[PDB]
Amino acid sequence: TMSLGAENSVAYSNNSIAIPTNFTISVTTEILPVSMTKTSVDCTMYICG
Amino acid sequence: GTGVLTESNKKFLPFQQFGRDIADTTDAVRDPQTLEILDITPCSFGGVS
Ligand SMILES: *[C@@H]1O[C@H](CO)[C@@H](O)[C@H](O)[C@H]1NC(C)=O
Ligand SMILES: *[C@@H]1O[C@H](CO)[C@@H](O)[C@H](O)[C@H]1NC(C)=O
Repeated sequence: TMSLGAENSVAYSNNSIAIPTNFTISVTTEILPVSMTKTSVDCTMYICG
Repeated sequence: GTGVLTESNKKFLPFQQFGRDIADTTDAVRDPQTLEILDITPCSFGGVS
């Protein structure tokens, strides 16, 4: 049976805050399709040769 | 068939008479009189715009 992730009890209380003291610059790659190959068929020549 | 016949660098085994492409199309032949291997190419075609 697959695991959905590690469980994490967030340290919540009505007067506690967490604030980051540092950062990282992250560079992430996103790849997107933009075109197909352009095609045409002479279908007298496909059907009848 | 119909096409343009040309001298080729294909290496047929002695019993083989025809050559085929990935999608079953005949793309070479052996001349049955003088046993050269001929590349077959389609006669030129295209749309007119
Ligand atoms: C912040 O992170 C860098 C490495 O990314 C480290 O060199 C630096 O000491 C860190 N600064 C603090 C305040 O922790
Ligand atoms: C067919 O006859 C020609 C006559 O020039 C000869 O050169 C050739 O070797 C012959 N081929 C076969 C397969 O008998």
